[PDB]
Amino acid sequence: HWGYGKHNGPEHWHKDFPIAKGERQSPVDIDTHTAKYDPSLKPLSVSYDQATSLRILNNGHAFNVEFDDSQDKAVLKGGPLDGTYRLIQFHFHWGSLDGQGSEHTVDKKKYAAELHLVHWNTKYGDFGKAVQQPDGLAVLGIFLKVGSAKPGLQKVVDVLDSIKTKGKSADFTNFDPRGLLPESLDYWTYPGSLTTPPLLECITWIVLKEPISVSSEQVLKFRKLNFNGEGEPEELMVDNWRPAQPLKNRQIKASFK
Ligand SMILES: [Zn+2]
Repeated sequence: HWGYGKHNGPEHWHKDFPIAKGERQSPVDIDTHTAKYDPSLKPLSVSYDQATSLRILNNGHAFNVEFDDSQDKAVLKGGPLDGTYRLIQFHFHWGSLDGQGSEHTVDKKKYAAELHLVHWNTKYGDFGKAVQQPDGLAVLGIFLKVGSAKPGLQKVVDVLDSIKTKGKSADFTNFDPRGLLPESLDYWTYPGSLTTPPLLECITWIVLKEPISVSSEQVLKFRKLNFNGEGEPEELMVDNWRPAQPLKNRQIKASFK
């Protein structure tokens, strides 16, 4: 099945998921000089005060911090979005070394990792229906660089030992995702896709310009996770990122001048 290895990685995905070569695939390189300020964008609204985290799961390709999305508790609105999008989970993509890991790139620069807060459009009722629609998901993407520790990330890092292998989960209640946001909400936006199979072209991407800083020790702990299940030969969970895909007939818009 698909993964990030030599024999099942991103360059193979198109065989099972032909949309991999589609017209609005993600991630992309963000060329900062070509992105155009769009005065029509409305202010972005990240409302996470009532967020209810539940569980953290190693799914074999990342770890997901899952939220109660059975009501409007943690929602993304505004910006390029019409309507209300409910937070369902966040996860990261990261590298084997600090010089790679992000999916989006900025003027071809790769960051050490990239955080994805995944939200679905409530007008479609459930996540499974939303992913079948061109405006079904909104993902807030945030770059991670290595430097000072991110205090609001530490509760995540410290539970990783308990979900080392594929299929393991742990209770993860009362986690506040506001502690993972940078100061500025300046962003780039474009229409794209899931970056993992099934690669559905259902996402409005909102990628923040300002990275957050995490420490070397924090990202080292990401890299101790395993793609494999318990008892199986160890395959460190690293380089679980898809590279930049052709922009094709798309324009990246900036929220800032
Ligand atoms: Zn992702």
